[PDB]
Amino acid sequence: GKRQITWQIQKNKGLTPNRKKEQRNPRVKKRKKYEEKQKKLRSVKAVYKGGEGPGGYQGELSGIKTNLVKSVKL
Amino acid sequence: FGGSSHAKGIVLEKVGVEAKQPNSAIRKCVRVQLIKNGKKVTAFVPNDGCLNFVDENDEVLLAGFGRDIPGVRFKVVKVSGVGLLALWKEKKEKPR
Amino acid sequence: HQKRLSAPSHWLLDKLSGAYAPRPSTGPHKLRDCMPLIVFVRNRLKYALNYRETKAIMMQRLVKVDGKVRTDITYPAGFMDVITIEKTGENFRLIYDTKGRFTVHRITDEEAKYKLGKVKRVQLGRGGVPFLVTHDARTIRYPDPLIKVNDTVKIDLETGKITDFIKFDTGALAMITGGRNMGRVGVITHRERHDGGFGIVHLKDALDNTFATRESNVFVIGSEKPWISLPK
Amino acid sequence: ARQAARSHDIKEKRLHVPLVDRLPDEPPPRLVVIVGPPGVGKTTLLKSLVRRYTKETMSDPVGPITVVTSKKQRLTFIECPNELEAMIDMAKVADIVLLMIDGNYGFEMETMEFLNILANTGMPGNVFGILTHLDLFKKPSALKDAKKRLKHRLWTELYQGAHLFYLSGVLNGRYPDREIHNLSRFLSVMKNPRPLVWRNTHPYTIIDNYRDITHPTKIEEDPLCDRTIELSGYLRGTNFAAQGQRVHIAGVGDFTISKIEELPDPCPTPAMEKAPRRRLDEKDKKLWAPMAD
Amino acid sequence: QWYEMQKAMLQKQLDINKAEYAELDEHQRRQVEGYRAGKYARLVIEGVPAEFCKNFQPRMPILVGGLSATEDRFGFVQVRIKRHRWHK
Amino acid sequence: EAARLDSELKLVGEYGLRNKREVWRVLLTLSKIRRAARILLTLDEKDPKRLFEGNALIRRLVRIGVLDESRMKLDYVLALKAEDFLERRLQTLVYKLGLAKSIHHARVLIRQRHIRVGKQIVNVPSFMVRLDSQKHIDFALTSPFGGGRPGRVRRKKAK
Amino acid sequence: VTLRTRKFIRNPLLSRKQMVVDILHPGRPNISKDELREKLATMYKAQKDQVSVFGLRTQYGGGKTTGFALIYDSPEALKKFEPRYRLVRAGL
Amino acid sequence: EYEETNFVRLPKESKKERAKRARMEGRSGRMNFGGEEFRELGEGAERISRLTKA
RNA sequence: AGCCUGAGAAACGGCUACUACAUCCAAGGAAGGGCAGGCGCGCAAAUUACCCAAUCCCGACACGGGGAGGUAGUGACAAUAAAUACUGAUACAGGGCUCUUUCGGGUCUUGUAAUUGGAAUGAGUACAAUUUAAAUCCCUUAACGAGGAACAAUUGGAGG
Ligand SMILES: Nc1nc2c(ncn2[C@@H]2O[C@H](COP(=O)(O)OP(=O)(O)OP(=O)(O)O)[C@@H](O)[C@H]2O)c(=O)[nH]1
Ligand SMILES: [Mg+2]
Repeated sequence: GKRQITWQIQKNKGLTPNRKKEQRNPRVKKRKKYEEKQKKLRSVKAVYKGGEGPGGYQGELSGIKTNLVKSVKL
Repeated sequence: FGGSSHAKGIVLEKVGVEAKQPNSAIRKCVRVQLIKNGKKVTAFVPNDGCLNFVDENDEVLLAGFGRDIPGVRFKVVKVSGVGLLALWKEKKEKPR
Repeated sequence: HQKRLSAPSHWLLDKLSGAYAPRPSTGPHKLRDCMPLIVFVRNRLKYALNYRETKAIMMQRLVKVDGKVRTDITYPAGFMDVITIEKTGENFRLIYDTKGRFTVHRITDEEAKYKLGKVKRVQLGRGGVPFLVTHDARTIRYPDPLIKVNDTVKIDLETGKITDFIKFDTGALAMITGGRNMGRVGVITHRERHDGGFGIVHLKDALDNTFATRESNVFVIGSEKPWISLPK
Repeated sequence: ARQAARSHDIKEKRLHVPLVDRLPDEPPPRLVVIVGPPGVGKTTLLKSLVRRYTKETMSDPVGPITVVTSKKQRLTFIECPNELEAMIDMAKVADIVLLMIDGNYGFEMETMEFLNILANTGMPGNVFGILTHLDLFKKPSALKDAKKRLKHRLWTELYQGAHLFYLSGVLNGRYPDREIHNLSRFLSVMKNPRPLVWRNTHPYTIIDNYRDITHPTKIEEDPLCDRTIELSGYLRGTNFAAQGQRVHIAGVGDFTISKIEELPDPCPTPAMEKAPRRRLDEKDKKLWAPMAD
Repeated sequence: QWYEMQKAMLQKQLDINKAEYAELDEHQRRQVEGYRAGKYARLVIEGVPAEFCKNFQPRMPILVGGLSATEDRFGFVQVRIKRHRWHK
Repeated sequence: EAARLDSELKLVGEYGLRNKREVWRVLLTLSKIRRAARILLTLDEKDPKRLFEGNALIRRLVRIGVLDESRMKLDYVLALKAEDFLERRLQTLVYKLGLAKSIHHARVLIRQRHIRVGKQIVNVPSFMVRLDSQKHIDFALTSPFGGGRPGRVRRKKAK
Repeated sequence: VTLRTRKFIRNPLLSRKQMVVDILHPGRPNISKDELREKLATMYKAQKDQVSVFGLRTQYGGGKTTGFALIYDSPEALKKFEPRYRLVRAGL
Repeated sequence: EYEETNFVRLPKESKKERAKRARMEGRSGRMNFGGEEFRELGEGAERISRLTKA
């Protein structure tokens, strides 16, 4: 038989802009940002990422380009 | 100003209340009167939606403006004892 | 009402007896040269725990000092005062050690029956009778006529009669009760008069260490004859 | 130099806007209102306050209650009933407010509603939060946690660092006398009220005693007719006009003054009586409550 | 010290009033200055509703304000308004 | 600066710390130890001060397990790294021993009280596990992986 | 429930026996010092009305519990040798 | 061992002794990185030098 | 300014007269002088807490009395530690990312407001027991206690 105070007034949120759960937990943000920045790393240079698979050599799985040199010219 | 960081003042007249474009600097500016000197200076309210909040003859606290009318030095930080950003965000009600 | 640290460091209190420490009451022994009865019971012997417990034990006739029942809590018992407790039937005696701290010794009745007290002085009392002042503030009327100052007396403790005496002698073994070399049992080898105040004795140990202590601090225990059971 | 910076910042905190005071040398009793949700015991706090002040065990204290608290100034208490009409009237007229909070139950819409109405019309002289029903706790951990979070939410409501007192038990049906004694210690030594422009431009009063003047012949001729009314109280704001004043009895309507009879106080205030000692006398601890018992 | 100067001008004016009518009883203090604040007063009002007089409860307090000449006129009030933050 | 930013992020990700506050804390203690080693190298060889203090410092670092037992020289004490301290942290040690599937799984395990170090359980993951204490890191006796009750959601599923 | 006793002293002049009790409850909550007196009464062949206990800190990690109990030769001895607060905690 | 000597309980450390050990750790040059203590390189090292020369 | 007790005081404890104040009254008269708290602008922020429980002190005296002593409460001024989630499976889409050099290069597994499955639980709620003068805290500890619309992470900056 009493008027309960609702959650907005119980914590005066107001008009703050909306954020994400990745932003709400500061560890997860630095997990998701790191995995994304690890993904970008494989797109510029290359990572070893294991040797030949257990199945054996199945060809250079993504293309061979002839006119491309990638050595650091001393 | 003076030797202090935040000076108090009275809102004398919201000059440029009848500007057309909403975020014009002449729209945002507010003429106030610093109490410690009895002086007349001009300060910026950070948004027109908060120029709606500032009322005439109110103890208005103002500070420096560090970064359309280049040279206005002061900006309004508090109104009647309440933080102005909180007023605009609708956190507290302005005590009059 | 001094602090525990400002209390004398040779009747020991650990780091948990509180910031305070009892002061001894007025009695025979001096203030600096005293061990109070509550500290003897509950801090050294630990036959009780609390001030109220020691109050109850001392209130019933259960602790006897020098043959007489002692009631109050902080009766001073400084040096070589026998403490007979009958419910354990033990007798404790207070000596020092080489470092200079109170050491308690357990004794039975045969050696507990007598005391060994140093003579403070001798005069003639009222009526023309010679009387004898110990360091225990005990006065013996009608003494042996050979017992001068700085003698030592074996005392009956039941009739207070002068049972025996030991003479101040070069070539005798002693115990020190003061000075920077306090508590170093050794033999007196030399006496230096220095007439005009503060005569000195030169006292070496049984093991070749010489040092200078003053006669007032010197306390004769016996030539060889350690009449009290020193701890082994 | 940093001492000069601190001194300048303190003076720039000290300044204000120069508003008109308009307070007379014989000051009217300052208004202490008691506002809370229903069933929190604002009537009981009124009983125990008036008992600490004038030693009278009021069985049913109603209406305004005037008490002298110093040799210079005097207060009067009004409990607000549980209707928002009385809440808005007393809110716009109040000077110091005791905002009751029901403890374990937390905040209530009545409290937040009154706080916002108060801050919108005019922030009064002093506001204090009082927090009750603290005997209704089983673990003191929960007790102090509720106290801390309620103090924080209340601070964010009105301002940083407001006074929030705690009243534990209900001993004699009255309150803990020590608790209300320190409360009265806070609300005894007082400062001049905040000079709001509405109270300092309009003349207002709170009706201490109300009487019906009607000829019983007129009563017999028409049971529903225009009756004349005697309202006795304290003129508080600016000065009334000499004649032809318009009034608006809050919750009735606009009327005109037929007669003003000026008359001396029933709480005479020893400064005004003798018109440099500290204590108050049992000659001097009065009470004026013409509607209560 | 512009603040203290303005407050001292306000106090000079608040002294000049009551110093300019601390001079005569009936003409000034009763007729000119009205009935000053703080003093106790009995008010006789004529024409109050009998429904009020019957339903008068002692709990609900009675507040009397002064209606001024501007407060007695009807017209179109143009206001700046805003909904409350917590209103649904 | 981008170099310090990407470096701190690499450390955080490969050892999933919470924040660069924790990173700077490890950097601070690493800098203090490295400074002490620098002063000891400022002293000359066969001086008793350097001899005893450097032997003490190397023995502390070995007995907490950062410096390898092979190299025991002050040049390698200079070459000590925050990557080595973070490899000695407890959370990465759970992940490397293989009680967890991932480093964040190790973090949440250590938070909700499943692993123990020796005899008492350990609630904090920034614990610096000594080399003598490394081998005794297992599930606690009150954890549903170690024994005890079948647990909360298993209880609600069994009901 | 399982009991160990170290440092047991007769205290003859206070007429009381002081021992440090290492009681261990495995898999149970704490020991209920009333029940501890009830056990120690027959564990040292005396009356429950002449035993008391205090101290009683529970060790870290559960299991061990270190308490200090006292057995007096007579209930009257307990009455005139106990402090009032321990007497009230006992209930006499 | 003191607690078991005369089996009296001890009050868990008070504000005075706690603030004293707090000001000592604030003024000292020690740090506890792991299980072992690290010390600053001043008067301790100087004592090593003095003792070795002596 | 003078005096009084007492082992110990020129006690400020008392008195005596003068001076300077202040209170009660039936106007004849009578007694009395310190510290702590709040404001010190009109706008501000650490308790008017509990017990002598232990150490210690004073008494006719085991029992009476202690303004030292401890116990408690507040704190984002700092400082210390670290929650707000962990891990699978399936289906579907083919692009994701990058650059010096830009209508131009490089690299290859990436996502989804998709669909379901797992486990773990500590904040909190809390029977008790313990702690202690009495309580709290600490240690024990039965029973509860996670699906986002929640057990509800913020503050600033840039940009569509
Ligand atoms: N235990 C406990 N009871 C309380 C407390 N405060 C109020 N009460 C009880 O709750 C009742 C509240 O009554 P009031 O305070 O008079 O309510 P009111 O608003 O003042 O007056 P009403 O209009 O009649 O409600 C009192 O009668 C008390 O018996 C409290 O702090 N603790
Ligand atoms: Mg009421």
